[PDB]
Amino acid sequence: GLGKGGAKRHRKVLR
Amino acid sequence: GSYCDFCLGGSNMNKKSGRPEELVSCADCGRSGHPTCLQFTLNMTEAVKTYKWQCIECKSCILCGTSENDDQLLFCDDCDRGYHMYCLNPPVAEPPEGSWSCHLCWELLKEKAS
Ligand SMILES: [Zn+2]
Ligand SMILES: [Zn+2]
Ligand SMILES: [Zn+2]
Ligand SMILES: [Zn+2]
Repeated sequence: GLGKGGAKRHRKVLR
Repeated sequence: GSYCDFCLGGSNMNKKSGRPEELVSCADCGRSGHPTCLQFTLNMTEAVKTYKWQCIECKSCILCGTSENDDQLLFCDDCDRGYHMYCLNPPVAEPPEGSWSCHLCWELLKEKAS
């Protein structure tokens, strides 16, 4: 539920 | 050649682990990533190892193949196959913003189990 993100993963967030 | 987009080493040389591995090379542009670095799994790593995978920047809906409404695209982190939640067989609303296993892995799942 948090936006910490252990890495990045796909999903592509603007470039 | 290539390298993980996290350490920039290679599929036989980890930059942050000093040991060999096996990145994920995109079948569109050609950028790679360490599966362990992408938080990938065995099915994903294995899957993406043999097939396209395509980095997220070149992503697309295996269903559509246009990556248009990627805001709905579902990145099966078990092979990478992207499906707009409303493209799937048993569509979802949002939930698979990370996990998810697409139909390929799933049917393989149902088959795997016993
Ligand atoms: Zn790495
Ligand atoms: Zn790419
Ligand atoms: Zn689609
Ligand atoms: Zn899958």
